[PDB]
Amino acid sequence: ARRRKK
Amino acid sequence: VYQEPTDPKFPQQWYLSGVTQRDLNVKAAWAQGYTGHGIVVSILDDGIEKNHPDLAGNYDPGASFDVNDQDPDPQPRYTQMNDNRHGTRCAGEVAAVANNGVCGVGVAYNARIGGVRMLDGEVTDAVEARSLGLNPNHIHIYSASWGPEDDGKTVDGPARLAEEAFFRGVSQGRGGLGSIFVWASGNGGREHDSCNCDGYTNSIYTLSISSATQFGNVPWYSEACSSTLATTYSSGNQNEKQIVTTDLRQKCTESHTGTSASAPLAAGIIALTLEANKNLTWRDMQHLVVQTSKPAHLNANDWATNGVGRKVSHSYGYGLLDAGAMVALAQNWTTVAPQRKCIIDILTEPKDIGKRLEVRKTVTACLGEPNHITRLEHAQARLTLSYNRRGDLAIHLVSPMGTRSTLLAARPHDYSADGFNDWAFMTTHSWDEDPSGEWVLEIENTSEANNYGTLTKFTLVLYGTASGSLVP
Ligand SMILES: [Ca+2]
Ligand SMILES: [Ca+2]
Ligand SMILES: [Ca+2]
Ligand SMILES: [Cl-]
Ligand code: NA
Ligand code: NA
Ligand code: NA
Repeated sequence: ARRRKK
Repeated sequence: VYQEPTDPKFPQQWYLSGVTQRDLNVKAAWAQGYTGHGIVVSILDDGIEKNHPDLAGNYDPGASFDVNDQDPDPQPRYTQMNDNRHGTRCAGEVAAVANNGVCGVGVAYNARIGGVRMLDGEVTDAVEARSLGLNPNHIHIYSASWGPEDDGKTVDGPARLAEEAFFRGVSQGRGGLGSIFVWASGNGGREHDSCNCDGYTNSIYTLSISSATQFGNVPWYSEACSSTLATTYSSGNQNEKQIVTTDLRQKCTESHTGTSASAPLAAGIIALTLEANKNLTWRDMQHLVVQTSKPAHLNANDWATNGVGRKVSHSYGYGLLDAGAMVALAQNWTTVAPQRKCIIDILTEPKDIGKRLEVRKTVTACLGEPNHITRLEHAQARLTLSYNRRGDLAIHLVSPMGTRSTLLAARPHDYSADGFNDWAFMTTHSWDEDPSGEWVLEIENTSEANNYGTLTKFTLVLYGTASGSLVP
């Protein structure tokens, strides 16, 4: 669901 | 005589120095007098604990902002599982205070350090742009340990506002010398991901940094691609040591891991280099990295020698950063000439891919024109193509000097039928070669399935100069 990840 | 730090965990920072030679040679730069004084680094992440006992003395509010909540204070949001610890760990690798009886030390332990709180919320194109373009006449170096998903099926990069922030940064930032953007190359190794399918690492405006384990091996999480420039140490298996840094709630950690830890170490080494020569441009800095990085004793099966005699790998780029060599070469470095760009549209008609396609083209590299290039920096092959299962494709590009770059390896999980829409695959492996002559593009189906598609555009884009070369 997230556009960018750590 | 230089006195090394006395911090209690400094003996555990195996990657900074030692008798063994498995280190980044950072103490050699400290002994030449460079510790980061006067340089400003910002961590774009989930916040920074600005009152941490090993960060407070170097903290710089002019290098900080909270984009998620729209205020100037980047303090992280505290939770039971300590979710927002990532940025604090990254900051301590760069600039943890030295000789204060607390934890260890940063690579650039006298530099000024800040943070942009921007991952703790929805990360839009606007959010990225405001972070990359923060205070660009004050911040020198930006470090980013995040990006698009590493599931091995995504193709994604900066949208319009973010790409505009990159061009504004390298053109007008740092007084016109250009912002320095440092990027972690990714954690998608277990998914067989390729870091050329990530537009942030694949960009010519970022220094993309990979990882090596303590015993000199390719870590399980590492992604291979041609856009990677160089490497720093990080974690590996459970017999190998890890990274020591500042942790959330004013604690110290010895178990920072992954691609996330490699970019901050590189940002620190670049901070030392800038102190040794403040007049270096964004392109100068990448030249220095190419000339001084070290392949020795990094294990890989794909080491190759390029057209100017340098060893290069898709796992490691030009090899491990060398801090002592960087600051030495920086001091009398002569600024490179302005960047030229030569555009060559290759195809006269579309071509069916089938089982295998090979496109050969002899180029003059803008001979006779103001953008004539005899000394290459980055090269791009911008491809438009349709295909029924994208991850079965493998793509290679061969330069006139004989250097074979892997633009795309097989991605087993990539089932997309969307193809590539003018995607700018980038290679660093032909740096300083003469690009005049025959180039070869190879596209092949690596599976036994009867796949089909068509290549409709291939633009070769060359960047570089026509002067100032060095003997190979
Ligand atoms: Ca805040
Ligand atoms: Ca300390
Ligand atoms: Ca990736
Ligand atoms: Cl351009
Ligand atoms: Na400029
Ligand atoms: Na890059
Ligand atoms: Na040639």
